Amino acid sequence: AFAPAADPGAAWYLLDTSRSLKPLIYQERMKPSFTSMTKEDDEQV
Amino acid sequence: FAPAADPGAAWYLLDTSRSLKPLIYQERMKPSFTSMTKEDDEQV
Amino acid sequence: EVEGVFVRATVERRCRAGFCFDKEGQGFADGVLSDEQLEALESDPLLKVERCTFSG
Repeated sequence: AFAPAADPGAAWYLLDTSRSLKPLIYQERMKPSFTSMTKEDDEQV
Repeated sequence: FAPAADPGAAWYLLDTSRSLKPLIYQERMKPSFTSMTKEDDEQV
Repeated sequence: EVEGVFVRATVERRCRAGFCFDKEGQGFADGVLSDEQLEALESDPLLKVERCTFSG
């Protein structure tokens, strides 16, 4: 003892590594399914 | 011990079964349903 | 935190005093303790399931 941070970049390990488990996928509900849009007012989530 | 002596030789047999519907598989593996909406991708 | 509650104002199977009922929304998903008894308490969400973590 705001909190800055000093990080190297030369080493091929970079701080705060990320893991992209799966590529971004856009899901939808155009299919004739789901309750909150049929039973309940349309939501077309 | 609930045994059942049976002749099983007459025109009918004891405890006859009644096959109405086969074992049609029911599945819930698509985002179509509210199980994956209300829950963490729970397929059934 | 709490992984999940799955309450929807309904427990899976809260069986007490020799009778099994369905109420009080005591659904958990974690192996903190009583996993063997957690199988009996859980594993029967007759009604819909709504998961709203309490962050406990």
